Amino acid sequence: DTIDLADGNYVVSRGDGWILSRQNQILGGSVISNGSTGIVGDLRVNDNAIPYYYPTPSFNEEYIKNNIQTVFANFTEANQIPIGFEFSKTAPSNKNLYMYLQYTYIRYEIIKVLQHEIIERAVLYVPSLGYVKSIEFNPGEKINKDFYFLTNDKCILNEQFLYKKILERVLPYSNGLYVINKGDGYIRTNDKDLIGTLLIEAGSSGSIIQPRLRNTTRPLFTTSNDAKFSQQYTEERLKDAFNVQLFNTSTSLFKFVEEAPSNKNICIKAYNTYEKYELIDYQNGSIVNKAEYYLPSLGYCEVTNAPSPESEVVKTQVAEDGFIQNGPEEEIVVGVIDPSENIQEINTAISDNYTYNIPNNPFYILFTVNTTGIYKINAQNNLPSLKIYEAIGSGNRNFQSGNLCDDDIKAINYITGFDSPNAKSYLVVLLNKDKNYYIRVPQTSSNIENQIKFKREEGDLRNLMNSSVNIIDNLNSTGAHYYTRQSPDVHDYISYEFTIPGNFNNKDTSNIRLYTSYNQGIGTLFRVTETGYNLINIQQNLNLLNSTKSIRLLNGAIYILKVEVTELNNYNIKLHIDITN
Amino acid sequence: DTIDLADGNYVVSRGDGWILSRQNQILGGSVISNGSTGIVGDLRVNDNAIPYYYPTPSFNEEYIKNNIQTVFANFTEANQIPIGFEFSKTAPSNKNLYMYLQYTYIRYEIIKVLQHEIIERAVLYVPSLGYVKSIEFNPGEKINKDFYFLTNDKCILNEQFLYKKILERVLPYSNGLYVINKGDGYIRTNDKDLIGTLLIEAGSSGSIIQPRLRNTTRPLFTTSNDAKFSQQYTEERLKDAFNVQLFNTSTSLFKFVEEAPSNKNICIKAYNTYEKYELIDYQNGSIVNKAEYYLPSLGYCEVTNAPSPESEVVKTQVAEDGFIQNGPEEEIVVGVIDPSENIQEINTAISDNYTYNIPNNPFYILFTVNTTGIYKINAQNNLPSLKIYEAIGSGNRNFQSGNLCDDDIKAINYITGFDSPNAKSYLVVLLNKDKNYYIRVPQTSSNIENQIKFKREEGDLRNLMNSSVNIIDNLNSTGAHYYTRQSPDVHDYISYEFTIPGNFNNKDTSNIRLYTSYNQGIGTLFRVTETIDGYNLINIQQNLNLLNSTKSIRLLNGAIYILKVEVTELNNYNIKLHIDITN
Amino acid sequence: DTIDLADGNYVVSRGDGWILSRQNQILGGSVISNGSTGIVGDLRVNDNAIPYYYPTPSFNEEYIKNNIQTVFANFTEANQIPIGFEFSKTAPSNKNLYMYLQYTYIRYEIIKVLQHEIIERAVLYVPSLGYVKSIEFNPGEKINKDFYFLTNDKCILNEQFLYKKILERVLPYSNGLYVINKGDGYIRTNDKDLIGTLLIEAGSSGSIIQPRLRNTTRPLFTTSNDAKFSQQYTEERLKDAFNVQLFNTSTSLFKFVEEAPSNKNICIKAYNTYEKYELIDYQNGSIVNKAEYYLPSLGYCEVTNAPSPESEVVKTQVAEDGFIQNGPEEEIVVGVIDPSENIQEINTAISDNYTYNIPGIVNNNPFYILFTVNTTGIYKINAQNNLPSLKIYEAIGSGNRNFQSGNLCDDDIKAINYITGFDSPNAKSYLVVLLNKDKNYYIRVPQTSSNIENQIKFKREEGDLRNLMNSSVNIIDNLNSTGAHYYTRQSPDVHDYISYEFTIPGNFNNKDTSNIRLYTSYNQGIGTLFRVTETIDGYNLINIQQNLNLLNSTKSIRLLNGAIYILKVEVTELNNYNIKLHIDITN
Ligand SMILES: CC(=O)N[C@H]1[C@H]([C@H](O)[C@H](O)CO)O[C@@](O)(C(=O)O)C[C@@H]1O
Repeated sequence: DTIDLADGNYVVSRGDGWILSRQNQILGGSVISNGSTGIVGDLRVNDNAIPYYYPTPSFNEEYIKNNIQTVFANFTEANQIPIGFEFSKTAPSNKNLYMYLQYTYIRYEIIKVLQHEIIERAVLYVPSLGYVKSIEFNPGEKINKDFYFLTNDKCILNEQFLYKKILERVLPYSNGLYVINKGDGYIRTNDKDLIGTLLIEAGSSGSIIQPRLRNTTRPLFTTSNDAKFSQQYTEERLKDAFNVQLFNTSTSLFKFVEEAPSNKNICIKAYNTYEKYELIDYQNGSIVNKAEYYLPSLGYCEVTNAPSPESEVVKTQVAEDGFIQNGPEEEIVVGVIDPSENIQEINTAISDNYTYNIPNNPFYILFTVNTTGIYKINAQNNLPSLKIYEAIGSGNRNFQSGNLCDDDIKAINYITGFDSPNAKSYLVVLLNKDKNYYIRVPQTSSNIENQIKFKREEGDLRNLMNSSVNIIDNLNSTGAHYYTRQSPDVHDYISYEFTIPGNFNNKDTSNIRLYTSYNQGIGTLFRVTETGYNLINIQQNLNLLNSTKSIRLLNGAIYILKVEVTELNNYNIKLHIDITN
Repeated sequence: DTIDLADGNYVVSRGDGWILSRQNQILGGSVISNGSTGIVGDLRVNDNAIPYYYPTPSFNEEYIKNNIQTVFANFTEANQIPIGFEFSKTAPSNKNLYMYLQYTYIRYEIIKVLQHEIIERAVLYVPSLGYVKSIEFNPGEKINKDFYFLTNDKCILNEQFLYKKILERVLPYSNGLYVINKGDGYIRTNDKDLIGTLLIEAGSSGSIIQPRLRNTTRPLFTTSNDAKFSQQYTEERLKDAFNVQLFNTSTSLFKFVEEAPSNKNICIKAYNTYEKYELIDYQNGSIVNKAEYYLPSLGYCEVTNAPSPESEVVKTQVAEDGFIQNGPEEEIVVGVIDPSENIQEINTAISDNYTYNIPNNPFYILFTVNTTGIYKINAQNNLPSLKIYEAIGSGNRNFQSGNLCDDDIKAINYITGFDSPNAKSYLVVLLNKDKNYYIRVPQTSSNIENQIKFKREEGDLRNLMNSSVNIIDNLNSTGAHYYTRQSPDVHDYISYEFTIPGNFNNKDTSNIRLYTSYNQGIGTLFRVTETIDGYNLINIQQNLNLLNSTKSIRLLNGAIYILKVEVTELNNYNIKLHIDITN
Repeated sequence: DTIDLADGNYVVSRGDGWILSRQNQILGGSVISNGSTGIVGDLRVNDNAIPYYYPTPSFNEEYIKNNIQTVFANFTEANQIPIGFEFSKTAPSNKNLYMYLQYTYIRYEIIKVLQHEIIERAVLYVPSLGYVKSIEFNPGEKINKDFYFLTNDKCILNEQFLYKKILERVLPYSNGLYVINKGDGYIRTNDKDLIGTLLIEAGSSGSIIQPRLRNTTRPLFTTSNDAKFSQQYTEERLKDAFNVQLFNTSTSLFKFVEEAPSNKNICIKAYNTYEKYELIDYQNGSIVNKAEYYLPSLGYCEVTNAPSPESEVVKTQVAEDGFIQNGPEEEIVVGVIDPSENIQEINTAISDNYTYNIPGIVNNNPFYILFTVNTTGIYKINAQNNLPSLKIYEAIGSGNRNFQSGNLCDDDIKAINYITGFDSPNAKSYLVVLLNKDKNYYIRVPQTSSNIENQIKFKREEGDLRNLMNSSVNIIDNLNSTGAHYYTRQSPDVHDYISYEFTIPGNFNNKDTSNIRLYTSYNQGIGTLFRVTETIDGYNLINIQQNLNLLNSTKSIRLLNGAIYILKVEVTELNNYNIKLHIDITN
């Protein structure tokens, strides 16, 4: 026939809901009477789900299968999983109803177009779901032959003609591993995840069913790097983040049931779905490795008013390969222990003071504290810089007074600390007694003993709460200095402890310009009196971006500036300490 | 007791719905509360489908079993296939309900009658489905013992007493095969296909379930001739006709659900059903072989207001073996390719002209045409007579411009042609471009070369469409002539081409009386005037009504005429045209 | 925290309905739209029925498991049997709904308390059922993280705190065996038979399902003596009584469906249940042997308003082990043939007379005689000289099936309704009983230390003896003089009869009398007194006193010396297992 398409070969979906010549009653039917309900159903499986190919000299079976499976639903992978369906009809209160069952199919075609004419067409019918036809009858009644017997193939829904030409944001995340739940109800384009379509006539019911007769599910997986982020590695990380236990099996049942009102015909399309997880290796403000894992989920059901079988068919082009999300928007970001980095434990709940010895690759220390309190945590001479995380949902399970219970959690929430191994720093942090925490100690280039010290702070240092504290040690006589670190998020703090150059006579003073380069924030500056440490507040509410303001500070005296980020413009925060006469 | 039955031994069904003394609560029950619905059910199979025999000296267990199974439902056969049932009850807001399950049974009996007295009685209870009784209750409430505990066997339905004394049409079809769908919802007499009955209490619901826990179905099959129509051959024929694929298995579930109103108890009975196919080998007006295939189908359920468990029991004799149809009237006739006959193909679509060389036995030629048109199809000198069929549902699938696509259809509607050795004919038929067709060439007795000629007709010959034209030769100058052929069906056509005797001079005539003997029909008469691209037809008389017609008409000597007959009344398998000449 | 408990180790149930940190969405969810219904559920078995242990030095996995399973539901045994659950939600017109599935757990704890402080806690999450949360959303719209993601474990129901400290009526029945159905819907205390709990969101539906993927059930049995009443013996008694066949399997399906109103969330608790059977050996007024047999049944569904999860947790001691009946009140008492006693049969239906000869040895064992009669009527039945005393029972449900004119049909029924007769080694009596032609009866002859030849006589009675229908008649034969006399027998039940045939002392001359005081001691009854006259036409009971109120009656009557009277007693107040009749004779 005639067609407005450039010359070439096209794969075509003509839609679901096709029934086949002559094959109407081959499954039998039911006779119900007098207000009773009949429910007839079936299960599309291996042996009753036979595709029927109608090839042509240019388009053989193989060519057809390949071109259809490339663009449309892969019916070979789909056909080992039993999918059920059922229809319900109620008989009138003084009449008999005859209902019979027929398999439906999707019609695919391969067409050759020369000069706006289709000069060859191959057809493939792919098993889909089913259709019930019923009629009310009395003894005697002559019923039209066509109720029982179809002379020519046809669609019980509206036909389609969907074709394809055949050819030939600052993320201030700490460095580490993240698993992100990006939400549910993902399907692929072009009906690749279509289970099937039922036509549910007025005052009847219809169901599409996943009964888990087999448990097999089919996850979808891609990776920027199969050496680091293999499928198995990605599954282990999903396990660490969300305790996903089953990847390619499920016992979880789903089905969709639709009762069509009086005087309305309904179309129910049912789809397989996935829940989309991202596994990212995040370093220095960028994605270094990324894997996508589409976990098999529990379906999507589209209900439309059933259009005419007869309305005109609009030739439409297929979408690009890809995914459509039909579930709600969602982004859950969960850090995970890097399994290449070993976990050491402190079994004693920390009291007031504790010292952990370190005989080397990065590793974690798991620990808890006896009483909620602010803690200073540092290595010896403040090297290396540490990070600390919360084990997520820890501390709600097993407990023992004065000791650690490892409740086995590798989902971690970053609190504070830099990925600057060789920067001097100490952490100051509020630690809740009913949680477990991880210290991360980075890669050291050393032979020496090192120690992590934990000290409950009950003094002024408390006012540096939830802060890493950088120790500046290279303040020259005058001139400009900058210190670049990973920026904390908005409302999160970073702190700098520095000695003004020169000898202390309590009289000699230098001018100090404290400003940031990219990010806005609030500074609180404090004189250190060295009791622990006493902090005298000497400048509040400083506003740091590009600030020109100047303050005079005592030579050889020690100060700490606390910075609350307020504007996150850049992954990095760069503090300047410029000193003059 | 007294009974009005002649002396002898009888098997009796006293019906379904029997419940057994003391065994009320041995399956347990459910307690539901405060708006919740409880659903209790079971599955009748193997171990819980063990009958209870109660023999007497004259009637042992083998004798009870055999006599019961010969006349009523075979309970051994049916035990294999799990049948399910369930009952649903909703507790009212803020009350508690108790619902308990009991199996029901069919009670069979063997009785010996003498001088109108039952002197001996054996009993068999065959497990059927089950029954749930419910009661609302308050804490500490006294319940009647009879609610919980039955002291004597009884029927919860009306009893039956169905007994048996123990001893000691013109088919105008072309020769070939036909499968016929005679409809759905068939059952055997005497409750042989009864699945079961539920009593459903007011304000509750009940279901009978075929869950396909095993897939086995049981077709019923008869044949006149297992040599030719075996079961397997009959099944392949069904496959050819309707693409039937599964004969003794099914994944198709069926279930019946009934909700009793507030004000009455309901009875639901459910039956296994069959769809009935007839396969016939039809030759020269008679059925020569015939098999019946009863394909397992998806059930029948009958819903009655529950009769009173104390209404009058009327003694009734068992019906003859047979089938009742509870589905709607249906007759679908599908011709099928005879598998013993080979298929050849013309691979190029026919346009204006084609000559097919015949490579003997009957065979088919599968072919298509390029553009819907009228075709004249004949063999050399019109011998032998050919037939032509439509492949049903062909042409809607694969297509290639100018060529045949075989969509492998063996289901055929006859269009026209004769089974008639020695009778010269040619076909004139409307062929649609989006169908394939089968020519059938019959058994030929000669070893000379023959060709099938195909010709697109653009002119008058189009007036003969959907008919075969019998060539009649050598009418004599005076008196009676007649020709018997297979009758077309009502509204189909047969044609005759005949030459008036005598020399053509465009003037001399003879008086021609045209009539049929048995069947009624309408005759259109054409005079043939011949050109070198084929015949011109002059319609000289329409609506001649042919049965024993006395009308005559003067026709030109030496001239060729064609009579096209539309059959209007099919009284005889054959039609007989008379040509009686006077003047 | 601080805790008002005494020192020691405790097992604690913190309730069903716990959901776990982070795992909320790992089974997937469903998106439904427009009018459609989504039904999401699962099946709790082996791989997804694995517990999560969080142990401590003092409380290891095995200690936790064992101490929990002792007091609370045994999840290891219940782990084999698939229990199904499903939730159903209907998306409104022109809207989309997302609904996701999460497993629920019972949270159990072992705690060490010292000085009103919990100093150690181990935790066990046992897989229970599941929970489906749903939300309305628009395509492209965000939902808050807390809908999707739980940071800390919590209970979606109200929590509980149920702890246990860990430590390292006259029965007027004839002598014989009885199986008693005490009713249905029994569960054990402390949620030992809890199948699971569903929180059902407003406007949705939830269902708990026993689909019998496995057929196994688990009866509960306890006996006072395993030598007499073993489990096998008790089951065989249940078979005799109610024809119970399957004790530890079932193909019987049950499921509960609960639809929550538009307005409130609902909580459904499903339980396995049992039917309580008592097997007793009853002798001279006392239960001498007893078994209890809890036969697995078809469950119990309790529907309650979903209590707030933020509800005040009140620390409560567990109940003692035992049972709670949720089904309706029921007591069905079925006598059973004692299998230690032999059954003889009279194969011919009895007509108007029959004699059945009984042999004697030094020590005759008790035995039964199964028989039937040809004509409905009243029968007199006794041994020779009315010794020993006999009992008669009806075979329950007999006579409804196989039949052969004139013969007994043994329809094999060991379930028996006591009609009348005494267990009294020393009492002479005969029986007077309405027998139905369409029924089998059993006579029980007791153990007799006699070795004499005896016979059981059966006689159809059409005269006055019918006034005594359904009683035993005690032959008193020691009224040898003036003086106090009493006679202790098993009391009939209320509205049943006991009779007494007695001869006044002295020579008969139709004139002489002595004074007779008739009364009972413990039970009230109504007496009818007849003179027995034996004339040419035959025998007659002459009614001489009616509606005599016997309990401590001070009425006295003059009765003829050497004449025979019969006192029929209808028991009206069953105060005592025995009825004590006095016959005090003065001049
Ligand atoms: C001897 C007498 O007058 N009465 C006695 C009776 C009878 O001898 C028997 O019961 C007859 O069967 O026996 C008793 O045990 C009793 O029944 O309480 C004690 C009572 O003193």
